[PDB]
Amino acid sequence: PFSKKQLKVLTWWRKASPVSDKDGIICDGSIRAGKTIVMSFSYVMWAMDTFNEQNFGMAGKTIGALRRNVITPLKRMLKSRGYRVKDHRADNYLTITFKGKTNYFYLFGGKDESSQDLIQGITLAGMFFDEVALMPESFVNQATARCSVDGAKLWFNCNPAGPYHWFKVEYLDKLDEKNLLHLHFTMDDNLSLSKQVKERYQRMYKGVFYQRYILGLWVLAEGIIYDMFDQDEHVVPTVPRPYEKYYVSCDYGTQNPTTFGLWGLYNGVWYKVKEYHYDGRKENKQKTDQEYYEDLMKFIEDIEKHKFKGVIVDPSAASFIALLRQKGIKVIKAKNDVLDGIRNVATALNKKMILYNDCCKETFREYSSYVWDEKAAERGEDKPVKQNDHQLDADRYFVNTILF
Ligand code: NA
Repeated sequence: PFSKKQLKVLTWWRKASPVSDKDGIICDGSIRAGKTIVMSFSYVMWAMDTFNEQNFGMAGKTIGALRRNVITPLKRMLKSRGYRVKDHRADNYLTITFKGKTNYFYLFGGKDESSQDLIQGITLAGMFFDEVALMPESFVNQATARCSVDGAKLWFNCNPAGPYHWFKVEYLDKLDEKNLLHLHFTMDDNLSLSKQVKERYQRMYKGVFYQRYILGLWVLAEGIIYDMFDQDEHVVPTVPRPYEKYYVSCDYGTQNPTTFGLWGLYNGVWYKVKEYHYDGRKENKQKTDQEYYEDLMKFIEDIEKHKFKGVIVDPSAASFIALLRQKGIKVIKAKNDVLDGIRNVATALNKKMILYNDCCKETFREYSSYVWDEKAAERGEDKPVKQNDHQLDADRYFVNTILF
């Protein structure tokens, strides 16, 4: 059963609704509020019921994201209601058909050259944006220009970012200038949800990420990024444990410091067993790929190599990655998303999926100083100051690639 606010998303556009004159809808707020899937479900229903033989856009951060977030559950949900769907996977569009009417649903990604090629010359009767805060503004300005058909409606879905983000400033602060409907979603508005489940999700977030992703507020990112890092909780003695599995995580720099960190699984908790930290500036000598490889072997001398599951490493360290693969070391290219990895590291800290041996001294010094970019947040870009973040980037590469 859908909530009252979920049903307002499904029914705002119908003739009987008192808000059907609006040029579109903005649904934002918390995670797991049942807004994305029903918003997309309503979008298609609206488009099938209102036009015939027209084009409709649906957009995500990338197309793969858009498919796993939106299209996959949207398809099964459409099929069970009697909508016949033909997913044209390679061409990235769909045809949907219902009561004799047929429309075409093109899939886009904000950061894709295929998408930015097709968005130049297409005529649309509506546009849908999932994760709209994560997309580039220029793409969204250009996408809305392609909605020239008579009676086109723009639909926007996202999670909160900062107060100076272009979507807050240009769209949410100018609702009635653009004749847009706005509905805000907390976890109260998803009925398939016990408090036990809701209060479990409350425990996962603290600070800015709690205020954004649980409360649904557009709060500014300021000061200490991991302000939930407690040494009462996350630090442990440096003693041996019978670990069942291992990884090494790597932040690479000849210019800057290089860092290895050894991770070990024990009772469903990952432990940063030890750290390596070489800085060429302060040591007054720089290391080659070969020398770091030699250190990496010394660094993993003692662990049983059937338990060692490989090395995680930055995408921009390919001469190191090439060398390691000639030595037959399994290398995982790190996922590399900065804001999503910072979120997951913080969640792994809150949940205590990770702990740290008290020998990880450089990592703790970096926790105390890693801060948000004050000047960038006031433009609307949430990002760290990239200074003393080498152990913390390696740790992020680990948590985001293996845990999440
Ligand atoms: Na670094």
